[PDB]
Amino acid sequence: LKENDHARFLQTAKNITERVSMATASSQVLIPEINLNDTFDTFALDFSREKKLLECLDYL
Repeated sequence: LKENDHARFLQTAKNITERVSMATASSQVLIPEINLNDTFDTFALDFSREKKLLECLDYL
């Protein structure tokens, strides 16, 4: 369903988690080792939270 509303909203949610991945990738902090996984995870996660609030609605 590619429209002039939903499509734009999607491009955003993706551009959010897509921009972070590219950044972290360069920093070289997206692989396991000792305590990096916990960092990358908590990193992307937080980002996603913002994506949802943008794409769809939420309570908290």
